[PDB]
Amino acid sequence: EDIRPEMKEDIHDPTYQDEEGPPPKLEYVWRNIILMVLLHLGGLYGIILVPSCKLYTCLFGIFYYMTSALGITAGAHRLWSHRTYKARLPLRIFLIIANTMAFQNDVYEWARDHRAHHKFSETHADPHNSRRGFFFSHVGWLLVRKHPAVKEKGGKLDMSDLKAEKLVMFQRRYYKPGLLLMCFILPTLVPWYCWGETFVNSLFVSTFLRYTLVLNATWLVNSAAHLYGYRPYDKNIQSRENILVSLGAVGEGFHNYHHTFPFDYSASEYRWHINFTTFFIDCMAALGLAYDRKKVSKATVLARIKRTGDGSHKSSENLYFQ
Ligand SMILES: CCCCCCCCCCCCCCCCCC(=O)SCCNC(=O)CCNC(=O)[C@H](O)C(C)(C)COP(=O)(O)OP(=O)(O)OC[C@H]1O[C@@H](n2cnc3c(N)ncnc32)[C@H](O)[C@@H]1OP(=O)(O)O
Ligand SMILES: CCCCCCCC/C=C\CCCCCCCCOC(=O)[C@H](O)CO
Ligand SMILES: [Zn+2]
Ligand SMILES: [Zn+2]
Repeated sequence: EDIRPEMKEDIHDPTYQDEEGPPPKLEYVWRNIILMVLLHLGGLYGIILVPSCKLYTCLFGIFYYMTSALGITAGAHRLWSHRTYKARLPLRIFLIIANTMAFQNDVYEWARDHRAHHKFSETHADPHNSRRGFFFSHVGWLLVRKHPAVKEKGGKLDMSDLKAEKLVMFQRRYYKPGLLLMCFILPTLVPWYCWGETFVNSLFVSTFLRYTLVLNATWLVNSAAHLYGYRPYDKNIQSRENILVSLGAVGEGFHNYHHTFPFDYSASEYRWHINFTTFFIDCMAALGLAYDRKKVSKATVLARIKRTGDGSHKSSENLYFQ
């Protein structure tokens, strides 16, 4: 059925394929390459600095990880890219601040790539085309120029819903000072001042390592979740169910389900099963900050499993009622 007719720019289009001849060579962006290397070097140095950190520093890092995660999953992903539920201003203010902490480009840019990632999955119009391998879909696409198909096909996507949202456009306008404050400055000064953590530890652990972990956990949804796992809902696509990815990406590891039903607010068959994001949204709904949560019916899901499933769903039947 059509449970979300307000938006259809994330529906997979099997019609579009790569038929423009041999693909052009990759064009390296050395500025991004250098910065990405230095970031992971600093993050690695943070790991060996963890045992010398205070308890609050480690706890603050986890808190900042989880909050930033919600900014991507509950906000950039399920809310603004897919429109799977409606959030009121206080929650949207939280999510837009949380998203800014995560530093994965502004919401508008994030959703524009993501809608293209769903419509033209596994093609040259897919920003993280998994056909190019693990490395490209993981981080490689952030180091090279986008394929012309991304710009052309993606440019035909409707983004007017995000253009008309004042909060989204507000973040885009002031994204540079925002990301500097929320992703680098504040999470470094807070441990430095509040519980007397050293500046070195706060910089490499509470900022560099944390941000590095958020990135790679997110990137695993593009790489690992497109290569390893089962496909209980649709075997014809490359999206996979990955439990480990769900743990790291607070519930975004059920990727086979999600690509099959991009309009589901839980991004999974079961709501709270290894899905902290859905649990968060449901809590917000209890407070009256969120509503119009769209869940695919059991009948539709069960019928799709019969039609295009790989047969691995038999082991996950009747886990929960919801
Ligand atoms: C724990 C949390 C777990 C969360 C799990 C959530 C899972 C969700 C599902 C998986 C998705 C997750 C993916 C998100 C992760 C990636 C985010 C980051 O890492 S970012 C990390 C930090 N951020 C970074 O590191 C940034 C690094 N990236 C870059 O520097 C560049 O983007 C580039 C070098 C990669 C491409 O360079 P280049 O080829 O020169 O292309 P340009 O970009 O410069 O575009 C210029 C023009 O092209 C046009 N156009 C482009 N795209 C589209 C489109 N999709 N459509 C239409 N048009 C498009 C447009 O006109 C644009 O103009 P304008 O918008 O300016 O007006
Ligand atoms: C207590 C001692 C800690 C020592 C290390 C501190 C490192 C500080 C730096 C970054 C924090 C990383 C936290 C990642 C949590 C991911 C599981 C998140 O998973 C979940 O919340 C659900 O399982 C997902 O559905
Ligand atoms: Zn995907
Ligand atoms: Zn999605």
